[PDB]
Amino acid sequence: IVGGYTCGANTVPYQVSLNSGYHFCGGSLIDSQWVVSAAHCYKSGIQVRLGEDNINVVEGNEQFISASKSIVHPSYDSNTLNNDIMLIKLKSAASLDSRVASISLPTSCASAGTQCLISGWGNTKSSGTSYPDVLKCLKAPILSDSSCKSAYPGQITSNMFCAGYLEGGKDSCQGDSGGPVVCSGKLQGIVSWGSGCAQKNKPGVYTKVCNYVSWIKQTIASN
Repeated sequence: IVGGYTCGANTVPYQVSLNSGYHFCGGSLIDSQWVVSAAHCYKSGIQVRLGEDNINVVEGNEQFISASKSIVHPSYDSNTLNNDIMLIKLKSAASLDSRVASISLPTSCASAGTQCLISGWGNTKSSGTSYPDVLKCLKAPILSDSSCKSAYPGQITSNMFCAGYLEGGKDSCQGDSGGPVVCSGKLQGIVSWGSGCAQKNKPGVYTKVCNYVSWIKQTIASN
């Protein structure tokens, strides 16, 4: 997250960290035993870290749970990043409280203009590199359909949307991938891709979660 603020410890209670020995992706908790992330964050051997702020210190509210199975979206295309979404089941149910809670799936897609919260432990610099230990937050609007397509000609599909600032300076970045875009108390997006970070005219692109509700709910009822 570039141009963001320190969220505050456990104030994004649905944010999770995917650790394979180090944090590499973000995710969102959607129930006691299921996490949603970005398919391009898939790897064998994941541990899900819940209740994290500082990801290099044990502060007393963490739950570390191993993944029992991962399910990449059937139609994920890793060359164009369409359907960049995956599901992770946890080996045991998380214990939910005020500091570890799930976020709600949308019933309706969110419109352009809507202000959302984006969070993660990715790089905080637009040029060069500096990774924060504590979670960072950014409020950003969903951009029009049109604007998103003219910023990335030929690359935006019906399952992506852009959010951020076309003036630059505020954006998601490397290490934020798979993390939540929450708008009016629900999960509208997943940090998926962009062109550098916080460049003029190139806003971050997110997986449109509203298009996948049906698939998630069918998948978690049978697995």
